Amino acid sequence: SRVAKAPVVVPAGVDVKINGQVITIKGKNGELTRTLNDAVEVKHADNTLTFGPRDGYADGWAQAGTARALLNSMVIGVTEGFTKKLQLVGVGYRAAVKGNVINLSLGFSHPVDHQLPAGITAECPTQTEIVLKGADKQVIGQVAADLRAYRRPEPYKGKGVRYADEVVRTKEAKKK
Amino acid sequence: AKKVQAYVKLQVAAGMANPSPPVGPALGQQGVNIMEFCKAFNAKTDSIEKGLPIPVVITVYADRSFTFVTKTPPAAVLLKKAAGIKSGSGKPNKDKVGKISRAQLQEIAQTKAADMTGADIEAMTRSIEGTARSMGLVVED
Amino acid sequence: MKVRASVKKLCRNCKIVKRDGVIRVICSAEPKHKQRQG
Amino acid sequence: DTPILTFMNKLDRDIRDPMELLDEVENELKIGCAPITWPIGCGKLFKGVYHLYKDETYLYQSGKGHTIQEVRIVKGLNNPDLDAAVGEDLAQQLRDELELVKGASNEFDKELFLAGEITPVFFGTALGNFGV
Amino acid sequence: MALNLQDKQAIVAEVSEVAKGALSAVVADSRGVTVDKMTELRKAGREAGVYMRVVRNTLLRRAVEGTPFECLKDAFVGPTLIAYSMEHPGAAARLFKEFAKANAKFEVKAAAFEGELIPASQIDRLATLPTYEEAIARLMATMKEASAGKLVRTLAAVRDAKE
RNA sequence: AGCCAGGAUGUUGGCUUAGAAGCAGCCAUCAUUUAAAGAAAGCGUAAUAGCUCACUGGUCGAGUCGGCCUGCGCGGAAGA
Ligand SMILES: [Mg+2]
Ligand SMILES: [Mg+2]
Ligand SMILES: [Mg+2]
Ligand SMILES: [Mg+2]
Ligand SMILES: [Mg+2]
Ligand SMILES: [Mg+2]
Ligand SMILES: [Mg+2]
Ligand SMILES: [Mg+2]
Ligand SMILES: [Mg+2]
Ligand SMILES: [Mg+2]
Ligand SMILES: [Mg+2]
Repeated sequence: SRVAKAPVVVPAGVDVKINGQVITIKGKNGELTRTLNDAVEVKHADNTLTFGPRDGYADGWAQAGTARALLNSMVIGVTEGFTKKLQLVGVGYRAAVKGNVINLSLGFSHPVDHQLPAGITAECPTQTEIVLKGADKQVIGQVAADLRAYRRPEPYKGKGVRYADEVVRTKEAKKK
Repeated sequence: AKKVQAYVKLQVAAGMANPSPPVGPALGQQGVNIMEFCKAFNAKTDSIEKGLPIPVVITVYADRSFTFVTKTPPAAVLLKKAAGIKSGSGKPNKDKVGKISRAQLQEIAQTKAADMTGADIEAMTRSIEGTARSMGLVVED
Repeated sequence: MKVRASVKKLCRNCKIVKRDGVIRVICSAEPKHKQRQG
Repeated sequence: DTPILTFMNKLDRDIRDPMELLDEVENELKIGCAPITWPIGCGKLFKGVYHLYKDETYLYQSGKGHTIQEVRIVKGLNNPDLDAAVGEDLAQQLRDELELVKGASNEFDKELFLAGEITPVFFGTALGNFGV
Repeated sequence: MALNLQDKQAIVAEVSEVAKGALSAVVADSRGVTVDKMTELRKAGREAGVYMRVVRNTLLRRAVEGTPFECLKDAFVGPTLIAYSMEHPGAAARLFKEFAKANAKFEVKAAAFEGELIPASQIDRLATLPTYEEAIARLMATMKEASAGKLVRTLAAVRDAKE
């Protein structure tokens, strides 16, 4: 329903290789990408992808909409690519990158060296910003999470790895 | 006009300009000199008369002092010199304390010729009407 | 978080979700509104 | 008209930008700043100080504050051993800051120091016994 | 609010402001501030007043289905967001310039001034109307005829002829 | 429902007010500026606050809202 009942428009360029229950999309950039579905039946035809339920499944629609959105983000995936961005806060922090493994300094007694996964690269335009583009939305989102994790933002001064979409409450300490 | 940059308003009466005990280190602490608040004020304050409360903007940049463009006074304090009691509310609506009329407060609404959101010289009448009813004053229009 | 047997949203930013077999309140403004066992 | 040496203590601690520290000293104390040494990293990342006039880098060792540590120098400001000993990342920030420093500071002049018009600024840590 | 009745109402009134109207300006208002009202209503203190309104009624379906008061070529004048400006008393002059110099100060887009009724058509801000009660522009317009256009050509040789 | 906007002026209301200029406080809640804007929702201020909410316009384009009568399930639920 709705998101499901919506189109998808396969932008002139993406391969769209529907093999039964396996869809594989490649284009511009991005190492292909190929997920699976279930109670949803997908149909190519024309310049789009249609997503609908399938009698016998009450999951229908709900499984179909997530199909849409997923598939949707897969097109765009290899098309525009995918965003990122985290900034470090607090004296003595800062990140590195030196290949495909980011080196982090976060006030521990040791560096951290986090190693990027497959289809996702990142640069440090600044000592204190990590920007990581990739095709797989589900994965950038992770590596972001995973990075920010080494030092989530403490709610007193704000030190730690934020996103930018951050909100950091920050509050005063108990009175004396 | 723009928006926000620097401005406040914390005084008591023009009768005693630039006070120390009432406000002091509270009359301005951001770019305002406590002693320099008796030069540009009385340059026009003592120029008309002292007594009525006079708040004003505090346009502050980074050029030493500050610049305040003054305008009109509170139409609520005009009930201690030009209406009745030295106070105001005290005992609000538990008894018909004070009472003004249509006649009075007329030339009080007339003075604010650059401070009225109502081109209608008649509409800007009921605006101060409430300014003389926020303590329990009946109106004999 | 609170593990009361009645959960109840409190603020207006308090959500109420079921993750796993368990009802929870998720408040975005206040974390004191975070709840399980509902 | 008494002359002032300046020592920036507590580089073991997380501190302010030493650039900004120079502003606060010139602006609020009404006296010129002439950096002699310059910190490389601060807090957990204090690695030592680069001497501007001797052109070499004394390397800080952690916790030898009770005696005098081993004097361990790295000669060039572009010596690829400064990169190795300090990490090439921190090493470039030293190089960057030093660029800005030269365009916004002062050469130490003995006459102006004795006249109380510039201060030789040393960065260090009296606790780590480094910079003293 | 209300239903179909409240609907018609806003229209017949808002559209009688176009029938009985002296003038008409259509201004899209992306990022419309309250300072916005604080302007056309400030330029109403000592230069205008209540003789002007500007109800953002791009309700379209409303302000438009409700111009059987004769407002053709306004289906084209119904795109995107707009803030209808309608005149009742006073000349049609000054009101136009107000927006012309508002939006040009940033003050929100002006919909490229899609133009409106009175003459009845499209887009192209002119200056007919605002030049009125400034007939000293007809004093200066005579250009002294015999004399000013004289001391400019019949008398411009000397200051530029001895080459 | 999102997303784009806006949310003032009499009025810093006077007030048991050390200081109170919407929100520990009192009582009042009236009238304008207009498409909407409450002396009123929130964070929380040395006091201004800064930034955000009811309510109205825009985008989108077919439903959406909460009670009622009923069937079957969830949590609540720790012991040798
Ligand atoms: Mg779990
Ligand atoms: Mg500290
Ligand atoms: Mg409507
Ligand atoms: Mg809506
Ligand atoms: Mg909003
Ligand atoms: Mg206050
Ligand atoms: Mg109060
Ligand atoms: Mg308060
Ligand atoms: Mg209305
Ligand atoms: Mg709403
Ligand atoms: Mg049951």
